[PDB]
Amino acid sequence: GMSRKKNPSVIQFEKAITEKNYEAACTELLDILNKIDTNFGDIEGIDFDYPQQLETLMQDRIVYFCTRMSNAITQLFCDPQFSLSESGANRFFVVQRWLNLIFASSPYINADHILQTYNCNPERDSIYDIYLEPNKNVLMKFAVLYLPESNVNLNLDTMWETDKNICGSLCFALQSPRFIGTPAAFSKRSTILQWFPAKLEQFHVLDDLPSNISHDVYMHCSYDTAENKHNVKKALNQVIRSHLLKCGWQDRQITQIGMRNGKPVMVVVLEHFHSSHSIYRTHSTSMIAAREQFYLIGLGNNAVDQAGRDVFDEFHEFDGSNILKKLAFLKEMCEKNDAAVLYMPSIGMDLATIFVSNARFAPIQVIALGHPATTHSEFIEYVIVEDDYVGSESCFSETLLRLPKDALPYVPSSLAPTDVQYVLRETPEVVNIGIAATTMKLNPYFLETLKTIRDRAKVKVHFHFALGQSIGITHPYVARFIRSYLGDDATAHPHSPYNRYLDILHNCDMMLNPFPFGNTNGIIDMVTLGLVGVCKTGPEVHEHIDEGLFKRLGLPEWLIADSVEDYIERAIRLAENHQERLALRRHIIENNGLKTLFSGDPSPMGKTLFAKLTEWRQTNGI
Ligand SMILES: O=c1ccn([C@@H]2O[C@H](COP(=O)(O)OP(=O)(O)O[C@H]3O[C@H](CO)[C@@H](O)[C@H](O)[C@H]3F)[C@@H](O)[C@H]2O)c(=O)[nH]1
Repeated sequence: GMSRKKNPSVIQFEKAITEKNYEAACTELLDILNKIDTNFGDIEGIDFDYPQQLETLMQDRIVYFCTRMSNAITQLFCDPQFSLSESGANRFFVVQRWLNLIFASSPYINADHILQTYNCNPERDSIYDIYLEPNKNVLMKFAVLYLPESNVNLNLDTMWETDKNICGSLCFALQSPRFIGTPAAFSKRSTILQWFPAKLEQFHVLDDLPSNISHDVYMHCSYDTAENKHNVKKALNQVIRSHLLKCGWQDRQITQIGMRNGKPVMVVVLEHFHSSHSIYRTHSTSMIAAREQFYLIGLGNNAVDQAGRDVFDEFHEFDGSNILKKLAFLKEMCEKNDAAVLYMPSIGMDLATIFVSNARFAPIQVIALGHPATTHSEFIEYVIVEDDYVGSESCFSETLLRLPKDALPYVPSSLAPTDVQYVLRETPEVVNIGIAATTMKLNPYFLETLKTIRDRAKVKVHFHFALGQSIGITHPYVARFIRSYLGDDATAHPHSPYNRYLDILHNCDMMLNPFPFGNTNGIIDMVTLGLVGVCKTGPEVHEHIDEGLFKRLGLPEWLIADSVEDYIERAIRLAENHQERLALRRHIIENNGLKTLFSGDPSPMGKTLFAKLTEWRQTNGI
């Protein structure tokens, strides 16, 4: 084959380690992990030999890969000759989420075997305690392999006093994975969310942290269960803001209000906007309905297809990866239009958007809930959101512009099936239960809750998990996590193409929604197949969307659960009462609630926002 760049090689990596060329070794290692990061856990285009038996057995080949990569890393890190640079460590923290999987999808589970070689204290109380010689080289080796699935004891105060920078870097790393679900991982992260924000405020800059997974940090805290999970977002905002000013940022000066073709100018900063992404399917209709009230400049990237740019009076490309340049291009774009309104429909998916959220480009800066969590940023005034999707407003630092239920009509996907065949099984022997859930939405409570349902159900149940983001080397880890709760009563399906995903669900007799962070598109998917399921509701928007959307689709209120314990009774009831279940499905199939989502009056967004530029003009003047 001919190709753009040389593939990373397990063999090169192995050579390096034999030759005790540590520099090459770290390099090959870093290049492997990066490539895996780029492919979301897929290992195609990593070079390694392997027994022919594994040619057609992908899951087995993956495990084989992870085991073999584990062993090489072991041979390397237990070398006491091996000196890790700070830069070196910093780069590893960025890809620690992938290091975790090298071990966790291997039979070895974690790298605690490597940690044990660093202990220097033969007279210690518990094996779970590693005592280190007081030099920095070995501390960084230790931190780097302090993986989510570690059983080794670490105390944050102790560590934080030893080296703020490392301790912070590791806390970043442990919030970074898209699957933080196992008791060991979820508990490491729970603790960090309570302990770290205080310590994070104290940073002036991102210079000494793994800057490149910052956005993962920001997004992922919404998947804990703590009332106050979002606190780390405040602390991070401050650091980013601080880091922005040290770069020589001047907040844009609010003077005039440029008009175009009558209407004032709205700048829309986009993260992941293709007509295929759900950010379009939800928040594109409301954006066009605001061109009658405003003039829309949309700033996205190359990736955005034609149909995506056509939702703007005009669309500009962001010029590359450099954040400061991205902000320069946005400042001049807002000065040149004395722009009135900055709208970001998603904030979190791109780091540069979080930097934007901590500066002044417009007198009315608004977000929506492409990622449904507050920002804890002072430079963000309002949040667009459908009214039936709201729990407590106290969950948000901003002010909630609560729109009617129809204000945000969804454009369906043009992969959506039209000939769908329906499967209402009467008196099935095993009630097959589907769970549409990306990996971020799995945790010990949810899996404990499913274990309980299975134990208590008076009927046989099998869980099929359709696991968005469980790709490549992620999956064996995840599948095991599920087996650890449900043994032979669950199947864990990898990330699949859409039609295949639907085939998995179409095979179920009902579905269950994860909590705390619930589903949206998964419920469209649910009714699309003519199914009913259960969900939880809660104060946070990502808890409550489910409640709302159920109601909007004309499913009854008993399928909605305030407590974990409610969830169980309802789940069981719906698995037990076959005749009830089918009656509810027959309801939904005939009363096609779905088509009502593509219905609605999309104007309210632009109106409510003009109404605020009105109120803003009159309190300040122009
Ligand atoms: O094996 C699989 C599993 C799922 N899918 C499909 O992936 C889609 C992603 O939405 P899904 O409900 O899975 O995740 P969700 O949290 O809603 O993601 C959106 O909301 C997220 C909130 O931040 C946002 O990050 C994200 O971009 C949004 F999509 C959904 O249509 C599934 O039908 C698939 O094709 N194959």
